[PDB]
Amino acid sequence: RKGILGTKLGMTQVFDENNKVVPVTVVKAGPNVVTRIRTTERDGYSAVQLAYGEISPRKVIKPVAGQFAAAGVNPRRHVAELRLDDEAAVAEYEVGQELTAEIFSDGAYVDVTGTSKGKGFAGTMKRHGFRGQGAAHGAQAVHRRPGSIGGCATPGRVFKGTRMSGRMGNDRVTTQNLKVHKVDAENGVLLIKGAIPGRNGGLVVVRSAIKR
Amino acid sequence: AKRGRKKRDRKHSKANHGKRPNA
Amino acid sequence: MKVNPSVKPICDKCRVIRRHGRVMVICSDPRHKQRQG
Amino acid sequence: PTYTPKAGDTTRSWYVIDASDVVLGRLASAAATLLRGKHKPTFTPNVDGGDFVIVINADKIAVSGDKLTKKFAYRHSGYPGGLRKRTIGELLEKHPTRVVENAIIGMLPHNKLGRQIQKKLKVYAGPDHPHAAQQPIPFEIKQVAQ
Amino acid sequence: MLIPRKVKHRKQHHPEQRGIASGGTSVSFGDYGIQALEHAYITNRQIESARIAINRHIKRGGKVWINIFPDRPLTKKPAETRMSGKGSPEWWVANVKPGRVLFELSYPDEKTARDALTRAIHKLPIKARIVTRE
RNA sequence: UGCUAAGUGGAAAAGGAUGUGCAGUC
RNA sequence: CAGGCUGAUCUUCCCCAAGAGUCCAUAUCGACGGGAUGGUUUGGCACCUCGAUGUCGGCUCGUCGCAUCCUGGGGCUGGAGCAGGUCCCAAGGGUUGGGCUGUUCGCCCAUUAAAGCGGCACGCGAGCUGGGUUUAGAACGUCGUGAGACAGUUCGGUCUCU
Ligand SMILES: [Mg+2]
Ligand SMILES: [Mg+2]
Ligand SMILES: [Mg+2]
Ligand SMILES: [Mg+2]
Ligand SMILES: [Mg+2]
Ligand SMILES: [Mg+2]
Ligand SMILES: [Mg+2]
Ligand SMILES: [Mg+2]
Ligand SMILES: [Mg+2]
Ligand SMILES: [Mg+2]
Ligand SMILES: [Mg+2]
Ligand SMILES: [Mg+2]
Ligand SMILES: [Mg+2]
Ligand SMILES: [Mg+2]
Ligand SMILES: [Mg+2]
Repeated sequence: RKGILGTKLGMTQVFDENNKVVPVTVVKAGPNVVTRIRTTERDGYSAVQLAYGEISPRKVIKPVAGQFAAAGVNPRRHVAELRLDDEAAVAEYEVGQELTAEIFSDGAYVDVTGTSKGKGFAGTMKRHGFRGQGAAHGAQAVHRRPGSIGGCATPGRVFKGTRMSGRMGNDRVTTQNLKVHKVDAENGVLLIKGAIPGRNGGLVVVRSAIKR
Repeated sequence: AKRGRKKRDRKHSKANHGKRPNA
Repeated sequence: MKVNPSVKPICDKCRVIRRHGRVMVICSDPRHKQRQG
Repeated sequence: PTYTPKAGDTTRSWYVIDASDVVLGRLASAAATLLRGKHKPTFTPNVDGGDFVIVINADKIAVSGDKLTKKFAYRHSGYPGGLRKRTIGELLEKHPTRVVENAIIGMLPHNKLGRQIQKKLKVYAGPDHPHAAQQPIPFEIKQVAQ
Repeated sequence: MLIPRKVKHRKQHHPEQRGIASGGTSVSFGDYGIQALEHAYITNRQIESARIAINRHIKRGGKVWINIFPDRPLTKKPAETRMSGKGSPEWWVANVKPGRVLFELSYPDEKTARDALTRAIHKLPIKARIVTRE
């Protein structure tokens, strides 16, 4: 169970060893420094905290700067954890270890987490995949509307988890599996097959797949 | 049914002495 | 096996015991097995 | 008129139960008398004079009967088909704190004061407890001979 | 289905249910009978259903008395109609009370006698006992 | 001083059955 | 109209087996008779509402029960195998599109692993439609001396609310 932070760099297409087209989403996982290693004695779990992306020193908050000063590391844009199973896996990390995208090895499977695109208050049709009412044959002002939302005098209420209308996207999501076509060691980019969540240039956590 | 049976078995509460004002 | 509120024996061999709070009859014949008597 | 507490009159002090072999219910009811402050010579219902209770070995409680299979202890979330049920033997293995607690909370008055009573109770799975600074007296549970 | 020949009043009140039977409470005729331990309206259907259950199981031998006769109308109205007059006489019904002997059986064997009556118990509404003349 | 292992107590029938406690009878 | 009680009638199980199954009541059917469950049909009753509880079917959206249509696990078989029958367990998911009719139901068509049964005011009109029913127009058959009448047909017929 290895992992890496990176960014979504946008999509392209690349041709196979057997001449098929695979569509590939290009991510660039840059050099990530492990800042802090969460340990089972003090915390009650095992995890690794990874730092990513260049930031100016003056932008950094003094609370945030002192944490990087404890690590012995130049401060970074984003930081996040890889939760990992058992105690044994944190044995092979040291604070200030600068890991790169070379580890993943061609033909692996991943999870590739990342926050989704916000769609911005879509109701009913777009959000849940409801069917609207008919466009003709009488239909007065109901063409995209939800219809009924409940029974009658019993129960005399709407149930929790009824499907209505509200702000859609910016969900954390996951792709699952999603084959790594090619690790490029120089440049520091991974060609992963298929779509990966989020906008172009959003933060993305690639780790090896739990289902595989 | 269930509601019909249960009302008439409240007759036997000890406070009621084997009769309860049905209706 | 045959369920039903009744059991009754058929063979003289058929035993009528009860297992885990439930009445059953067992006979050499696979057919004469019954439950919830 | 009669005596009512005009604060501070609360002596308070602490107790520490060990369950071990003693059955649920008579532990929980005897705990709930201490938690209201009803053993006290001075008892007014509106105030709480309830002494602290530390229950220990709350996994060991001998439940008796065949309740460790067949008593279910239900929750409902809010949503339709949200009715969960969790056997006492299953519940005691996961959360041994819950079984003694959820008994004792059911015997308290169920009101605005009755929720302030729940702070005084603590309940632990193992033999240890971290309130050994305050020097609690071991309360063995007693019938008065009539 | 046996019925009275010429009943005087074709519409009667309900037969008076509660009370112990004064007679005939004991076996008068044959070796084995069955005595009702409960109040019921034994229809002429249920007598004839119980009568053949003996006669099939007994086969050829023995003899069967019936102390019961139905005699009494018991009214029913149509299922369609609203709740006018009194309806038509539908059933024919003997009033049976606890104590009273219903059926009787003369068959020389012990086991064939008892289990033949046991067929007749299950086809009556009453919860009944097998009795003996001794 | 006894009974009940079924949470029976804390719903129900015609029936079915080596569950068990007492008082009878070859 | 809907709720309430009732459960004759309906509905799902059950007691006793006369039997039919070559023989063999209980693989599978089970007459005659008896005992209950369910409230889902037709009813009985008149308890809430007539200073209004607004209306069948369809669409939209569902939610729960299991008496399981499919998938999953079992016993028995008059179970060789394949494919069944029957009974027990099980509610996680899935249960198609058209033809005719206002229809519900139903008959059919081509498929499907399967085309389940019910409750929720026979779910849902301050969510929609208005084909059906049930105002005023009008003709047809019928009954009426006549005005007119008919859960007899026929064509037309305002759906309010920040
Ligand atoms: Mg559309
Ligand atoms: Mg429009
Ligand atoms: Mg009923
Ligand atoms: Mg009970
Ligand atoms: Mg009504
Ligand atoms: Mg009402
Ligand atoms: Mg009235
Ligand atoms: Mg009003
Ligand atoms: Mg079932
Ligand atoms: Mg409706
Ligand atoms: Mg409308
Ligand atoms: Mg409405
Ligand atoms: Mg119309
Ligand atoms: Mg004329
Ligand atoms: Mg027109």
